[PDB]
Amino acid sequence: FGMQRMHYRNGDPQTPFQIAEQQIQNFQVANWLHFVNNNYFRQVVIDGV
Amino acid sequence: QFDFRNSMHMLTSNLTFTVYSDLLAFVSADTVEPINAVAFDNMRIMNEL
Repeated sequence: FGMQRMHYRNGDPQTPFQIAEQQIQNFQVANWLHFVNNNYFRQVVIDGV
Repeated sequence: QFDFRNSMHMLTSNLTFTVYSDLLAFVSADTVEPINAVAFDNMRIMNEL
């Protein structure tokens, strides 16, 4: 999209993908980045394991 | 004319004192960790992590 390139300092609690999600405007790319950001595992107890 | 009773004097001085030169050799300095260097604004100098 030709926007100014980001300078993500090495050590901020935020992630580059989070900043990109907070920055860009287009729909599908932002949705995909948002999906890849917070996609965490789920703890499930099955059969005692 | 010369009179001995007049030329006599009690010069004043200091007892003893060690004169010091090249003083800064008595202080040593340690570099901070190069990564954790802070320049002027409470922030790291370089950030390209």
